[PDB]
Amino acid sequence: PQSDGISNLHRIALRFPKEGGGYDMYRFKVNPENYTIDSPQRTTAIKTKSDIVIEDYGKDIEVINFTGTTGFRPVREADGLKTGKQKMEELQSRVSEYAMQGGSGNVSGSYLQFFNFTDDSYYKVHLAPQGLKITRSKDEPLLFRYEITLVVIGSLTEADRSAVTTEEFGNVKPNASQRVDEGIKELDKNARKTRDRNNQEISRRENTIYNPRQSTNGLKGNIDNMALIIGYGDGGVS
Amino acid sequence: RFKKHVVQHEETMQAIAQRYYGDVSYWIDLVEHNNLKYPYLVETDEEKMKDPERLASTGDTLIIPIESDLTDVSAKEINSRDKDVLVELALGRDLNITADEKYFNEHGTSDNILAFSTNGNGDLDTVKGIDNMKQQLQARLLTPRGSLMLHPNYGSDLHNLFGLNIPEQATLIEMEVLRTLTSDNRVKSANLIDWKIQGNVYSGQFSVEIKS
Amino acid sequence: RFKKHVVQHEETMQAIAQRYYGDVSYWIDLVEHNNLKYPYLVETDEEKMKDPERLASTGDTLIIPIESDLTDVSAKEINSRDKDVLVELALGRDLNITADEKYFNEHGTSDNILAFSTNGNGDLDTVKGIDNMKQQLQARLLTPRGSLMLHPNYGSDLHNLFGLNIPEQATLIEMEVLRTLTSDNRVKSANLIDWKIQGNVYSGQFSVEIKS
Amino acid sequence: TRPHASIEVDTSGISEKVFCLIGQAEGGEPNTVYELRNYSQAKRLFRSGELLDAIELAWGSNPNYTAGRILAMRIEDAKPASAEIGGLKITSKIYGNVANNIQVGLEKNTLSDSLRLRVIFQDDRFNEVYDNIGNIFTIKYKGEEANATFSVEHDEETQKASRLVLKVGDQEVKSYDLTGGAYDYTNAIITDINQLPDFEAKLSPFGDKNLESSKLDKIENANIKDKAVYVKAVFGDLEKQTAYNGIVSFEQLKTIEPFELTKLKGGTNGEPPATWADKLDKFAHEGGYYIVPLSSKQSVHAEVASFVKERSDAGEPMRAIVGGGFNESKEQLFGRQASLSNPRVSLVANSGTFVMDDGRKNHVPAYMVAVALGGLASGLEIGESITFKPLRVSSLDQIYESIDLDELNENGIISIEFVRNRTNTFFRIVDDVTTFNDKSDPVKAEMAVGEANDFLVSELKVQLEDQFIGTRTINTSASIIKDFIQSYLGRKKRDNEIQDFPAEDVQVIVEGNEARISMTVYPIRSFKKISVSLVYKQ
Amino acid sequence: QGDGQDFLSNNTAFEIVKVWTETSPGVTTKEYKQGEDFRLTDGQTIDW
Amino acid sequence: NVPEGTINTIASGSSLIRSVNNEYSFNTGTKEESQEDFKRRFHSFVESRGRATNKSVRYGALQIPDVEG
Repeated sequence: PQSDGISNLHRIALRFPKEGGGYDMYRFKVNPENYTIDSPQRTTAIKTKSDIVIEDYGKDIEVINFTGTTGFRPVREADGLKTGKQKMEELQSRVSEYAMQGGSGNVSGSYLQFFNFTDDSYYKVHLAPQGLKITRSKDEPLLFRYEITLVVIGSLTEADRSAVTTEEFGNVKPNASQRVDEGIKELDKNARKTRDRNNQEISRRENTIYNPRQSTNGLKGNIDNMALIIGYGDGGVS
Repeated sequence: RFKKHVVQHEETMQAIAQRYYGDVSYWIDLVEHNNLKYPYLVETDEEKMKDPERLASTGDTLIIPIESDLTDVSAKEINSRDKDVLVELALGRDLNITADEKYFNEHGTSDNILAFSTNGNGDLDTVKGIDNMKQQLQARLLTPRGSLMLHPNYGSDLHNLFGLNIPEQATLIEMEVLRTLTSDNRVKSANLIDWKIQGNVYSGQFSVEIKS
Repeated sequence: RFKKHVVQHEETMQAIAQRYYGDVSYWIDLVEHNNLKYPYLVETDEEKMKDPERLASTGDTLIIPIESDLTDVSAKEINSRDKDVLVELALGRDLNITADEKYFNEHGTSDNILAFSTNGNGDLDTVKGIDNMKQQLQARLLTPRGSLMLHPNYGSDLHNLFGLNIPEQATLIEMEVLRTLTSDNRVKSANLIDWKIQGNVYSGQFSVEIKS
Repeated sequence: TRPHASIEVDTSGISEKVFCLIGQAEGGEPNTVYELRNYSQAKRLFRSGELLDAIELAWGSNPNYTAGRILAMRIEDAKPASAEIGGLKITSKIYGNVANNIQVGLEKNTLSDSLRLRVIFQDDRFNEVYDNIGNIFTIKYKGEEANATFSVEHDEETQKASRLVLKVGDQEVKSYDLTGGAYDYTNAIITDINQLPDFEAKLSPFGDKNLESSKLDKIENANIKDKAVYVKAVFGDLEKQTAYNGIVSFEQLKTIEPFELTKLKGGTNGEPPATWADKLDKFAHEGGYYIVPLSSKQSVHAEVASFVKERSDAGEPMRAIVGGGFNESKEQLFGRQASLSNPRVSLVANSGTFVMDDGRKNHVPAYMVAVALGGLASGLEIGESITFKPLRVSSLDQIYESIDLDELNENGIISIEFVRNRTNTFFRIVDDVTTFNDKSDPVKAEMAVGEANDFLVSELKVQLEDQFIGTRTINTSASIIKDFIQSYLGRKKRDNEIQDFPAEDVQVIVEGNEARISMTVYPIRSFKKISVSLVYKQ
Repeated sequence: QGDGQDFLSNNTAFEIVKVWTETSPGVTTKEYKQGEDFRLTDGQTIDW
Repeated sequence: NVPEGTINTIASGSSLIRSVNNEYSFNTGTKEESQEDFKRRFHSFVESRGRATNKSVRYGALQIPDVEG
């Protein structure tokens, strides 16, 4: 909530993956001076000789950028008494550690988790290519300023795409394929050669999610499992 | 997958097919999906008495396929079996382990909680459809993330979250609940309706879009 | 390389492999590293008394390879029998020359300060493991940058940094010590935790992160 | 108890105004109002019949809109089922005939010298047992005199427990008062026996009893050296055993005695009442707006109509929607309209059928379509009309068609029209005309305009009251009233609660004892005639 | 065998203290009446 | 299908009703049989009417219970 005469102001906090698993949970003690959010669209416009054609491909990657200053006067902390310079240095060190460890293409763990404690909204975010720009000019000598730009991956309400547990009814790991392969490994080279011959003969004679119940996709697996317990030719078929 | 429909007064059979597919001509497929005889719909309910299973009337329920499974004979066959029970094919059937909701709700995150039980006599209690979905959200969320002895990243971080009662921490509990619940494909999405921080009691209530 | 671990109350051998390497499937190769008989982890010590060396029980250490060395047969054979001798072999053994520990700390950055000693009986003293590291660091730090007869650019300019004790000299000394310590690839990082002045006396301490 | 987490998969529900229903149904304690906020609560307060099927219909008559909170009353003087069996008055918390199915019995266990209680009721599948009734705590004496006892004496004036005494032979070892003192909860006895040398006393493990000490029973000189005998207190243990749960309650006339598993009696819904006004009186201050009686009787329609007018005279506007019979004729309808031609009433003709969520293809009378209608009308934002809205009814038992939908509507009777397709349920309601005779005035004639007027008027009343009727001073003449009222009207135009108003057409007159006001407002109401013309340049 | 024999740990049983269906341990559903519900038989059977 | 006296209850809860019970067991819930078995049995019946044939004579000798081989 913002200061609206009904509730007191609340200020932004950022959750980071802890390198031992779990998290760190940093928070700002003075809120941003500028706050900007962009929502670009992938729409494109092409002009044909007799008509205009409007084509859209959906939402594009959002950008979050904000700028602010760390407070001067000392302020108590939930486990210390930390000054503005220590807070800014802690921020720089978190950011440096998060950027440097990403040298394997992408962290297998968390993106940064962002809580907008001011206007109700939550995002998962990544460091933008502008990065953490820190400056301190002649004006306001004892106040630090920080500029952060981020890109939004998705809402924090939704879990990871690949991690979603699919239906997986029936059996995704059928035993028929496994024991067929074991049988065929156990066969003699001449046996497999004759099986290849029979397959080629059948192919000549062509012309001229899995569930044992209410499903036909696994029909071949039951038939392929046969022709080895029963000698349907010196070797299986298909 | 499918949609339900309720037959209305003097409802034209072709109007159903048009109303949900735009063309009229797919009504031949729809009536085959629902195992109807030629009298597809009838005003009088006494006429249904003669052939109840093969004759529908006002206020009866019909099954509408989605467009892709329209001409699949196998879907037509299965959709001729699961009439007004088709939900069971998507949500599934599983064993009941919630023997008393009066028990585990007062003990919460711990070892040695849930157990198999028996409804009726002799047949072990199998809990099905929406009632399977209740269990498969509840039993998931009570498990801590690391727990289960195959396929880790089950469960939730909920047991970590008993920190200070201050507002940020409450939103952190909302986030882990949302994260845990949207993790199963059977639910489209989730969002918070309301929350209430008592002196040491968190209370909050959440919507989930179960499919069908 | 490896990670240390201990047996917890009624923890199964499946549970360990799953938590550290992800897949439970790997426990099978993981028992050979700890040379365990079938009762791989067993709760009771009076049951470990059956044949003590071939088992682990509650409170005992365990060895956990990195995944690259998990499949190596040589790593299996070595970890099977060496057990606690792992750390010593992994961080090295050499002669002890810290004979006069009270003394070398009275004349550093001067030569002739270290000397062989004798421990046990009839054999030159040797140091191992963490103390191998305490020795080499202490000597290396107290050696000038170009004074070993081969592989120069070894040592420090600590003999050159004596100055007016103004803070810039103290940061310079800090940086030289940190460079000194971080030279050996076996140490991850160093950082200062205190620097302190007493007129013409410097004092300070550094924390070093040694690999497991 | 200890820290924990809970997840309830709440089955509740399987918003501004309030809706009032009085009808017939077979459960719930009579002659007290209830507020229903959840269908799953209505299935538990009530059980069966019209009042519940009405509510199950009211909260589902449109797929997007729905009724607000509902106020209920039962129109029966249901007695509770009871019996005198043994020395106990058994009375059931259920009121009505259904409670006659209840069964209660008692048996004494030899292995614990206590009673075993069983209560059974069919339709809620309730069949549970409570055991070890009494046995509140045990004593064993441990000194080596020959044989020691204890005693527990009553207050002979009241049959309450008065003292507990320990006797070794003839000597009183110790004693405690039980008419209140230090020992009002049994816990302090459980210390103050044990703390002595020669005696120890311990609780049964089956739950925390810790009864109020005045409830023990009279015993004298019971040996507790050869045995660890119980103290009994058989009656007051029943409250700790069963008070918070189930369907039955117990009260004392006398000695509690076992008896066979026996049914109750006297559960009676009774004759239906010959008049509804006496119970209709109770809605007068519960905050309703729309009220419907669930009955076709003409006496009820006249009583409710006169009741609504009496409330409207006393600062509380109200409106009644009424139906009649199973598929009534024009002659019957205009006979009901002519007898009931006052405003703030609306009459509905048709009797429909609804797919009730049990799968129950319910053919439903006209006074219940009035519920479905009144529910929808109540839920919408103020100033909207039922005019041309759809209703989720399945089919109609109906005479009336397009030409009749001139005749009936023109005479002030509402009806539902059949539109063959695409409009959600094929059915939309033609108008919101009231039962008042003269249609020229829209505030009287058309419901929605009245429903916007009644709340706008109340607000003008309430805001004028504390600004002026408070009589804070006479030194605030009529020119200031024009300032306040134009400011008030300017807010209503800005807030869309009125269409528009002329500011320089306000007249105020005053005499110190009374002020007089005149103002004009341009109202807001649903379109009803659309005349769109075509021209062309050929 | 409804309405008849079930067999004891003893053939030397001669006095049946209690016979009962269990609501739980000793907590009795029905305690049965000797010569009416069950009887002792054989010195070896509870016998319905 | 159900034996006599099994319902014992009604869902509409109207307190006038005392008890409910089905007087006769339900046995009209016939199973689903594909036409393959019907066609097979019909063809078997049609083939059994042949006269003066080896296979028909052999089949006819099977009616006696003691005639097996």
